[PDB]
Amino acid sequence: KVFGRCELAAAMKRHGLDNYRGYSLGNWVCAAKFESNFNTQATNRNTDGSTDYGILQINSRFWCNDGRTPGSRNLCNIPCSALLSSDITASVNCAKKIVSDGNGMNAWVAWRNRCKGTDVQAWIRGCRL
Repeated sequence: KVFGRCELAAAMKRHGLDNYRGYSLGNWVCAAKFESNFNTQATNRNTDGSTDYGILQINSRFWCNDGRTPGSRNLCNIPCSALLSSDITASVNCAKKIVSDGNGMNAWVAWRNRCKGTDVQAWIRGCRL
């Protein structure tokens, strides 16, 4: 499912991400835009052999089980395929854990390079929230 900007904003807010761990909604929407272009089915493979999955591009080396990333962890305790669903609950539950891990949103490389320090408020402009 390719989410619409405001559509996602609403879903994220509903799932308790606005101001989660001190990060305003604009940060979460900007991170999704740059990580997957709002596509829940996005997948990207890394050189280490791990893969990133979904809307938030969560990594198989540490967060989910994809059965093909030897010696990796499954901190979110879910199969990576669960992160590709049209329903973002699993992706959100897992993101909450990641963001609380010590590095904040820096865990998302697109966030650090394209969202961090920008006017993230722009990503929620005109949305009925």
